[PDB]
Amino acid sequence: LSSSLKTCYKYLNQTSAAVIQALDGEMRNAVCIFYLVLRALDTLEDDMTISVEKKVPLLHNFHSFLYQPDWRFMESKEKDRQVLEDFPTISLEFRNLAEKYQTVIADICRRMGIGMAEFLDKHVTSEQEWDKYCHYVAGLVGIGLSRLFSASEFEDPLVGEDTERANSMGLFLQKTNIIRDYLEDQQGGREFWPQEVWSRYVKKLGDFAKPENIDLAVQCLNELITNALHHIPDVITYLSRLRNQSVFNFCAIPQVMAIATLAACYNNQQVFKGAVKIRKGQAVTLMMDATNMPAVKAIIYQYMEEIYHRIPDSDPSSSKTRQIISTIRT
Ligand SMILES: O=C(O)CO[C@@H](C(=O)O)[C@@H](OCCCCCc1ccc2ccccc2c1)C(=O)NCCCCCc1ccc2ccccc2c1
Ligand SMILES: [Mg+2]
Ligand SMILES: [Mg+2]
Repeated sequence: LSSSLKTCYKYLNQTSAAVIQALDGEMRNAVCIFYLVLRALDTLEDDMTISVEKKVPLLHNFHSFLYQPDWRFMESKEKDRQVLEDFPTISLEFRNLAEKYQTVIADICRRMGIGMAEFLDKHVTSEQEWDKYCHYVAGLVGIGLSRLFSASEFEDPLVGEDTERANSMGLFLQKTNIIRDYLEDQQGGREFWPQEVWSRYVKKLGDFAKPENIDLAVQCLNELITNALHHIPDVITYLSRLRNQSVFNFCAIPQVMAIATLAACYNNQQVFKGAVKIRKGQAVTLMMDATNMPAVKAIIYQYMEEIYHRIPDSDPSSSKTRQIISTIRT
């Protein structure tokens, strides 16, 4: 590997990785660079020290910067700011990619940037808006990855073309994350839980942090969880199609981790008191297990059974939670 490509894998290892590195053939570098490029865009987007005036063109034009050898950004106050400051090193390697991979990455960057710039302006209102936001920031990652798999010809064209299944992969992950991250987000001035949902419980999203609202908080939590569970049938469909082993593991691992994190957050008061995280050894076993459909399906079913037997009769979402788990299982 060249010096510039080695520096890219160094950033990958620091910002996320062996899963990406286990990818077969040309997929490995294409996904490494796709990661770093979208983490750079997100690093701009997350930076609350960048005025909306500055941020907008940065988001809209990011896809062009990939083609500008000397472009970097020196004003970030985020942790990962290295990928922006050394961006020329990443964009060099982007431009060293086969064109079929470059064009995938450029197109997704372009579309995510439009979508990100759209939401600087607003919080998520409806469940429809939550889906749109998640598509912009996560569904489009699924889409891009899927097209690399197909463009590299390690997977059937259908993987690259079925945008909804790929969308659903990114939505599951991103909703799981938003759900679990309630408090650290709240404490950082960020609101990502859809107002349409939380507003049926409390006057303000921040109210879920007060002890007196814990019952309502957990109810809302469970409703959102139940909402996230609707993506699982697509996740299963998506995973059932994958024929390359390294791609399978790449895709299955984050899904099984999200599944276990959701089950962990289900009906869990601790979501509103801190970060709920699966144990390291638990995570390691799931990663090692998630290597074929039968195994991934058993994992999904086991955690879904666990949620199912934990559903409170009085939870206002309890019949929906039961319906979706029933659908998944069958
Ligand atoms: O700043 C943070 O630490 C968290 O950011 C969240 C936010 O700002 O909303 C949010 O950022 C949104 C935009 C940046 C996306 C960067 C990314 C992530 C994973 C990748 C994996 C492979 C290739 C490229 C990748 C690019 C975020 O990072 N959420 C964590 C989970 C995102 C799911 C991405 C994803 C989607 C579908 C997938 C399908 C199959 C395999 C992996 C998949 C991975
Ligand atoms: Mg982020
Ligand atoms: Mg972001």
